Amino acid sequence: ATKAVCVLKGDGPVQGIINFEQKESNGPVKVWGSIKGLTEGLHGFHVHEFGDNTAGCTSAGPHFNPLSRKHGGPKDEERHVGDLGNVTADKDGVADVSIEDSVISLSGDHCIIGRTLVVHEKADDLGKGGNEESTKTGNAGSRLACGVIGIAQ
Amino acid sequence: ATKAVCVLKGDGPVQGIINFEQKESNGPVKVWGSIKGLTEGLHGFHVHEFGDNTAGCTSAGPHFNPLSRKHGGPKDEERHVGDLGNVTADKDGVADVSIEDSVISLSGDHCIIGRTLVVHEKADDLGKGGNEESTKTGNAGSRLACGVIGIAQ
Ligand SMILES: [Cu+]
Ligand SMILES: [Cu+]
Ligand SMILES: [Zn+2]
Ligand SMILES: [Zn+2]
Repeated sequence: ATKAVCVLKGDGPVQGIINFEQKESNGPVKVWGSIKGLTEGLHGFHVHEFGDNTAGCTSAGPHFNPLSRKHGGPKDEERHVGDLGNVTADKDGVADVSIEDSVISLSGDHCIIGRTLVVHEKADDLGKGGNEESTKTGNAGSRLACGVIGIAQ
Repeated sequence: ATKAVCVLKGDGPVQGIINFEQKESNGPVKVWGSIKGLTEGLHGFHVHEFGDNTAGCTSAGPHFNPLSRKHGGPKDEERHVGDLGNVTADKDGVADVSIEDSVISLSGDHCIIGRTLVVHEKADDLGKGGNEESTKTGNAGSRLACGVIGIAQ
């Protein structure tokens, strides 16, 4: 069924292609692809509200959050729609992303097409950091690369 | 009002920012902004089907055509939904765009969000070129710059 794709680019070396596949209407979405040029280890990874790159990744806005909840990890009921948790880069700085999520969608109210995928400087603390920033952004730091999510075939 | 935005970029100097605004879901869309780095004269300007920039503008596919019609000008009844005609660059290579269109939409089963806006090498002959290429692409030639159309605040 629906497919989407996103090319990640930023001001530094981080870049990559992420694919989205949703076989059934409001079934789970498979998210996979490769991002390079990352530091080894965990990096926050979220869908942000606006597909606006006019000021690089800053104009993407906050995490996509149509239900007005607090930040969390993807396994949590209390999360943003766009909270996809972390991706892990290996010792050569490559993240072979492989996620399945059933809260994002490629259609309807939780649709992420037209919005911005962002990969971050640091790990997402999944809302467990005990400060207000943790339940807003997970303390994942700056936006290293981003791309608008587009319809694919 | 629904709003969208597109940052156009390519392998050459052509780049620009195009805004979209649609006050009513069943009303027209206003399209405006600027593109620079163009030769003076007319340049084809269309929404292509896929918001896939993995091969630059090449992976965007053909003009967005959900109703399976021939290529035309924006004011023709026979047109692709993606056909927005020509933009005009001045002698400084700058095209100031201001279009209103009532066939494209920012919502509904056939909206253009998540698709790719493309500005071309040559003029679009609006499907009146008298050859099979004309009723496919308008003879507008290569794709100089493009971007995925994203949701804006
Ligand atoms: Cu983020
Ligand atoms: Cu085109
Ligand atoms: Zn979040
Ligand atoms: Zn066309």
